[PDB]
Amino acid sequence: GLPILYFSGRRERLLLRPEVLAEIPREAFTVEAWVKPEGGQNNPAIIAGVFDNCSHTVSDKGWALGIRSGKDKGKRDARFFFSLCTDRVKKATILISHSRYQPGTWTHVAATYDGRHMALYVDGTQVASSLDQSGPLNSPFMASCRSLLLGGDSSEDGHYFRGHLGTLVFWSTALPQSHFQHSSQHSSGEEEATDLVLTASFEPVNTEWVPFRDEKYPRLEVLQGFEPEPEILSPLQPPLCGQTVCDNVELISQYNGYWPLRGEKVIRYQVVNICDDIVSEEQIRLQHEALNEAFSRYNISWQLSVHQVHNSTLRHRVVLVNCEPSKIGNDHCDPECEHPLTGTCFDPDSPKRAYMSVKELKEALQLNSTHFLNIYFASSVREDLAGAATWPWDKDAVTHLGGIVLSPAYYGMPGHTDTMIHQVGHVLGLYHVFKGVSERESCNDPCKETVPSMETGDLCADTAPTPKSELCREPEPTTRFPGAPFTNYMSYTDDNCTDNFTPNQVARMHCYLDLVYQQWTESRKPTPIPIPPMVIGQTNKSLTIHWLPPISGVVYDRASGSLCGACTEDGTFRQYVHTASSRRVCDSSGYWTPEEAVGPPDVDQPCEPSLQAWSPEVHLYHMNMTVPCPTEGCSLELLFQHPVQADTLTLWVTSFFMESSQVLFDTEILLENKESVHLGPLDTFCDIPLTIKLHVDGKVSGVKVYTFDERIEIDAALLTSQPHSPLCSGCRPVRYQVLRDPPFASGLPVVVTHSHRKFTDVEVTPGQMYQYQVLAEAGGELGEASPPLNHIHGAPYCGDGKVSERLGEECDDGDLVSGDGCSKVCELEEGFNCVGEPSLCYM
Ligand SMILES: *[C@@H]1O[C@H](CO)[C@@H](O[C@@H]2O[C@H](CO)[C@@H](O)[C@H](O)[C@H]2NC(C)=O)[C@H](O)[C@H]1NC(C)=O
Ligand SMILES: *[C@@H]1O[C@H](CO)[C@@H](O)[C@H](O)[C@H]1NC(C)=O
Ligand SMILES: [Ca+2]
Ligand SMILES: [Ca+2]
Ligand SMILES: [Zn+2]
Repeated sequence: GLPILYFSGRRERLLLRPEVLAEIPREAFTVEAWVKPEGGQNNPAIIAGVFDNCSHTVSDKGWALGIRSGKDKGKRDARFFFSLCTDRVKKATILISHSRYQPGTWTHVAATYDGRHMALYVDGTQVASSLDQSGPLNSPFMASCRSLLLGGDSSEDGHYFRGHLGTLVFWSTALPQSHFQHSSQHSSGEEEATDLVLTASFEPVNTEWVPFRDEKYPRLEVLQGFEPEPEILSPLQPPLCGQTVCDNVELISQYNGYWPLRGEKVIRYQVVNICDDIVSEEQIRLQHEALNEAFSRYNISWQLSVHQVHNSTLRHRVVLVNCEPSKIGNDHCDPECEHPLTGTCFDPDSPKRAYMSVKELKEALQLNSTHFLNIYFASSVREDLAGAATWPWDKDAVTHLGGIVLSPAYYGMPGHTDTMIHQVGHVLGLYHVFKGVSERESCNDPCKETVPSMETGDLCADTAPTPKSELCREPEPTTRFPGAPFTNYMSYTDDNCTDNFTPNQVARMHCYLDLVYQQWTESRKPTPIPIPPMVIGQTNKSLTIHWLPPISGVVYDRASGSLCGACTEDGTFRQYVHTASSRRVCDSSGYWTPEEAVGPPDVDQPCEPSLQAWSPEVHLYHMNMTVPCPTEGCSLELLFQHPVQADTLTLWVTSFFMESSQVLFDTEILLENKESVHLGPLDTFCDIPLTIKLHVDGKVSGVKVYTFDERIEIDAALLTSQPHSPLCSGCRPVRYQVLRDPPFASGLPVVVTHSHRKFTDVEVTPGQMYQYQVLAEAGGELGEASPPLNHIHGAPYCGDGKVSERLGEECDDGDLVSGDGCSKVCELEEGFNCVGEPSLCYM
């Protein structure tokens, strides 16, 4: 086990005992540490640093390694930093990393300084270097006035570090860059024995370290067994204009190319019958036939399920889309509520009112939205607003609040069956063909579709850019629009000529059916592995192939009604907020309601004002009455459905205005059948999710965030349970099956039952071609095969430590992790200059 020092920001500052170390390096040094930071640390947080001891005033002299945030930004863009200030140069010189740190990821942060060349490395890649400082750090005469601290700063401001510190190593000379990539391989070399000044152990803390100024000892943790190696493949983050992993160019291309990834899917959709004991049976039958005819050519058929609601109470009320009962009486003209019945019982607070909102109908019905696509019938006042649909990337895609709302008069009637097809396409992740030219904000909008592209507009190349036009002809020049797709189902053109979905849109329809709506289909086969396996290691006798998990992300045998969907491969249990509340006046307008802090995060642009996050202060129609937070502070009580021994808690605070560090005045973790534990004020960044490791002796069932800030916005919150939580005890992990171009021994696929997604093959002969395919089988129902990895044994490949101009590689850093100087496609990034066969990128 590796001892670890967790600093919680709760007054834990260590100091080096004088007896342990004879003298701190003065001329040259090399400080390296495995630091696992957590979201929302102090602005100039220090993980370690040598500071003046004799001087009692502010002591920026010496050096400090940690995390710093840009002054011009302050609230966001926090990057690893290393600030050194010798007695010669008046101003401290700060090396700042190139990327904002990743909380929860073990990062090997190192920094060397020998004479003048001071360099800062992250995970072995030199992310900064400078020569501003020169000469020895300080005169030896006052060398006794320099002392080393961990997770703190000498100043009284208390620059506390929040996160884990695994190991700390201190040399007296700047080690070569190649050491850091091979820090675990340079195991106490004989030649550098005299240079190894310090090697912190941390198992006994009292033996080597003493708390600074009565502050408590930082918590001591021990790793039970060897931890999994750091992930070698970076996640497929969505593009700038995308919103999901199915908007990525690589996965989209794989779905367009590999036709098994567009197989026969049979969706299930539910229809809430609306007819006197409005929507008759003929409407349902005709609409179902039209839907099947318009969607079966794309290997998507639909099964009809009609849910008859014999509640006359809901039968009589007019259901209005987006017209909440509380909107009436706001001194403004609301287009959604210009109904005769909204201005015989028009009182919103009456149990027998004749008008209702579709949200209320959804909440009252609470239909099974986990296995069905529910269709609702709300009569919208607007004649042009036929209906609405829920995005896959919205928090309510599969919950009872999701589905399609369609006007009864436009459902199943001849000449109007294509509106439901449009809305269903909206459900399955399809934007409007006029996205980027009609639905564009400004001329600088990246999503603007000037040329057929997979990253702008509706994220489809086949769909040419066209303005929103009702004519079934190429629009007039407003930029020209040749070959406008007025025949596409996702255009505002009438039924008579919108007929087809382009292959790109069909690939999208299938990608989002596998990703989010897997449960809707009747297939028990787990979703398909999105990207083909890639080779991460090769020898003269063995080949190692790594593969991503199923696109849906479910790594367990998904049984209907079970919790296996949210269980990680090691038994962890991740769950978002299930309920919310606020002791401030619960605004009835429906905006910034506690339900906005429920489910997965929704804020598209973090750290800017948004309508998808809870917020106390924001009142639209009361400008003079700027209600401030009470003395007790505005509170948000997020309740999680299932109590579990919490491992971690994450708050998505995506906005705030108070420049003080006390935006979160307190964070009271609520246990079950026990008292609540207060965690005191915590710092947070608007762009990063604040993270807290829960050291609590009980089952956490909620969190009560107290805030003195009026404009703070909590977009969502997540609770991660202890590994091997019981909630997933009955769940069965998903195994994997691998097939090769030649049949394996006996010809059967190899069964990889592990959870780190790696397979080693020893039956490979040099010079032969092999085709690797992977299935994530579960429960005996074998899934779909992955796209084929074609590799000739011995051939060069990315992430093999050898640059090859033959294959177009530039920086083959030896790993498939992007951002570490070179991309996973073995391509030089901006500002990086990777040199040497084991490429060592640098700014
Ligand atoms: C729809 O699914 C069918 C399978 O039922 C796919 O069919 C194959 O099509 C490819 C070309 O795309 C051919 O090379 C194969 O020989 C076909 N096989 C069979 C069994 O038909 C079809 O490609 C899919 N198309 C879409 C748009 O989803
Ligand atoms: C959704 O329908 C399936 C199919 O029978 C059922 O097993 C499941 O329990 C339903 N959802 C809920 C939340 O009950
Ligand atoms: Ca939200
Ligand atoms: Ca290579
Ligand atoms: Zn639309």
